[PDB]
Amino acid sequence: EAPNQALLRILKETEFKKIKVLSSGTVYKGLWIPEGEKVKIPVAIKELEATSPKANKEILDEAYVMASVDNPHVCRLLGICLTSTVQLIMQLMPFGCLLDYVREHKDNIGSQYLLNWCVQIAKGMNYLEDRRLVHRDLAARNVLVKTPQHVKITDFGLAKLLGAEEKEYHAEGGKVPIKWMALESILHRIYTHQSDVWSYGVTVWELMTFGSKPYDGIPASEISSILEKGERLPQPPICTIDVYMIMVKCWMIDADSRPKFRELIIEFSKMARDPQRYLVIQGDDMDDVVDADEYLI
Amino acid sequence: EAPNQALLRILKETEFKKIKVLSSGTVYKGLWIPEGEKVKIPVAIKELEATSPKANKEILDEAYVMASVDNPHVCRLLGICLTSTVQLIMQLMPFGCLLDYVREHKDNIGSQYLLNWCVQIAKGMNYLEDRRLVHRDLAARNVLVKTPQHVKITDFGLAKLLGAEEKEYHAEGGKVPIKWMALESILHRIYTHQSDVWSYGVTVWELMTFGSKPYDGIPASEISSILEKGERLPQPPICTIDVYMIMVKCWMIDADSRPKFRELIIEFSKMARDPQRYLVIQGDDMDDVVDADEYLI
Ligand SMILES: Nc1ncnc2c1ncn2[C@@H]1O[C@H](COP(=O)(O)OP(=O)(O)NP(=O)(O)O)[C@@H](O)[C@H]1O
Ligand SMILES: Nc1ncnc2c1ncn2[C@@H]1O[C@H](COP(=O)(O)OP(=O)(O)NP(=O)(O)O)[C@@H](O)[C@H]1O
Repeated sequence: EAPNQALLRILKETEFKKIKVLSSGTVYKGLWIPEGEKVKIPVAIKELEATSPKANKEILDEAYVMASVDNPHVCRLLGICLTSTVQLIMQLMPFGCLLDYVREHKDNIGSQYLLNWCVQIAKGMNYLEDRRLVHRDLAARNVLVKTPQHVKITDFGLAKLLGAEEKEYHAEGGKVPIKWMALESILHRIYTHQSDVWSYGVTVWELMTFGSKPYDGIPASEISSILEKGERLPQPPICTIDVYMIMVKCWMIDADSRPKFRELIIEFSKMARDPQRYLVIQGDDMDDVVDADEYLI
Repeated sequence: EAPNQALLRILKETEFKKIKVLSSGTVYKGLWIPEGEKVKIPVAIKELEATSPKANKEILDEAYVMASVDNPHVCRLLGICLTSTVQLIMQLMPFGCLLDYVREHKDNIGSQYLLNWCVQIAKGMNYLEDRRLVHRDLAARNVLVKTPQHVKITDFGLAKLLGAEEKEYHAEGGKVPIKWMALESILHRIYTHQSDVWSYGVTVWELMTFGSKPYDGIPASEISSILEKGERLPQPPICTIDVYMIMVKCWMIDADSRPKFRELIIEFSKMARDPQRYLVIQGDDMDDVVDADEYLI
């Protein structure tokens, strides 16, 4: 119901430079140098290839959602460039997605890091709930790493802002990641902040298992059935009953019985105060470079 | 021009407990335990004594401003309690005001800390500028320490929100700290975000001198004259010309020539990247406790 006065910055092609590829849709690492600004901002540039009115339609919708959010735990969209193919310019997250990061650094990841990430993600998600936004694609692959102590939620490709009175969202078609979906979503294509909570649970499970694939080797087709019998992801070896209990609660069939993001922040913060009691792990020129987080135009 | 939909929480006397005195106006350290919430939030309680309709008028105005701000670098007001004397309930800042903190720890304060504080304060101030709010009392004594790596701006007792079209604020009477005021303020009682910048400068100078008193031993009466001749605070021994130049620019007579908070964030962030190049310093049961920063009701 309130007016979205967010600003959409249009960037000049000549203002930034692509330094190297980060993926191939294609994403580049590069630098944005606002003319006459005297700063160099590290960025990720997502361009996309053979122009399709359908594909341009999608990225503009993602740009719209990203331009409308502003929280320390949500990815910052710097602007867009209107070249043949529209490119999204974001803040560079040096360490990549969190799923790959826990896989690559298992042996160096302590309980303090795991719990802090859980807290940060819950803060980002609580913020989106406040903005009446439903992510619909929360997963460890969609959380990025600015620094090991600072992650942010990303990928607003499925995100849906809700209407003033719209309590839930009814999708129609389209492939949504099945292993991260609430049961009400799979069966009735219904999405809510509470279904994001369910995905929060899987995401935490992915982290606690250091990057394991949920329901590994189980046809997505069967998933709906497995969850109906009452089966759920198993307790990660490093998890105390306290942590697993939280995950399980995010997987309750009754959406309203699952925890609220604001509560997940409180619980995980408490545990983050004494990490070892909750997770048991063995061994526990760039002169003018300025991070986008410090560049407020 | 936009509606301030901030929420004002009214707290029950029985919900929190005063643990000890922090000052004597009187401020106590204590714990807030929202009934049936299962959390304990460390807080500062400011009560004030012999009820005066004039004094209650003032604190409610401070409560109003504090309830309307929400930024990581601005003090969080949890709520108020309507007892004989109205008490403001804030987040406890364990380490006290920054002025006393730099005085007490001179020998342990490195360049990295100094510059990071400068950045944080500029972020808090930039945020207030966005909220069209003029602090009017920025000083090292009015910046609090949550942790040595995290400070927040406080004391909204003089703060003034501006009208949709009100470009500046014309005070009438009242004692405002002279040694931290812009020249246009002292001479014409005019205040703006740009006059807050001037006070930002003095604040940075207080930090760089580890808590020295500005214009020490100089009758406040004379100040207006000194500043007119062109005199300003001296270059702190640890400051490179780069840092001092910034301070001096905040003390330009032409308000519009002084830097903007958004710029101060950029400059100090750059310096914070290689602290030693800019400041030269020799040697460079509480189970359910939850910080207010993690308690979002
Ligand atoms: N801001 C960023 N900084 C650094 N890396 C990023 C950033 N955004 C995305 N990436 C990475 O770029 C690659 C593609 O990201 P993305 O646009 O989410 O597509 P995807 O979900 O990874 N795969 P797909 O959906 O098939 O295109 C992945 O390695 C992302 O983690
Ligand atoms: N949230 C807080 N946490 C911890 N200490 C605080 C907090 N708020 C204020 N204080 C301290 O309580 C004392 C009084 O603060 P304050 O209400 O700003 O009055 P003051 O400016 O210090 N002196 P005065 O204006 O004469 O009452 C000082 O030590 C403050 O630093």
